[PDB]
Amino acid sequence: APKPVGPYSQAVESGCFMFVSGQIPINPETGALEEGGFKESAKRALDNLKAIVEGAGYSMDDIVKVTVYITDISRFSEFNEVYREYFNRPYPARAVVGVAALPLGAPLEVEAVLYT
Repeated sequence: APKPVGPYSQAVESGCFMFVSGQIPINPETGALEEGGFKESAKRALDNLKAIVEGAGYSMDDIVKVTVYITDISRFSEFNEVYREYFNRPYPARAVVGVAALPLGAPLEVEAVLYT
C-alpha cells in the first residue's frame, strides 16, 4: 500500500471531508514508479488512490472534487481515458494543469477531496 513520503499524511479525517495528499504512481510494494511511462502510471497512480480512499470506508464515486497535475501535453486524452474506469457518473468537479516538474519525476500526481 502507498506510503506517504515527506511531511504529509495521505489523508485526514476532519469534518465531513477527506483531504488526500496528491497520490503518486509508486508500486507501493516496490517503492518505485510504475512501468510504461504513459497510461500504466496514470493508471496505478489512480489505483494508488482508489486504495486509501477505501481505507476510510469510502466509495470514490462519493468524491466531490479531484485535482490533478500533469507534466505532459495531450496525455490529457491518454489519461482522460483511465479516469473513467474509476469514477462513475456523476463525476467530481476537477481541475487539471500542466505542471512542468514533479516529485521523483512522477508523470503526474493527484490530490482530491470528498465528503464522508
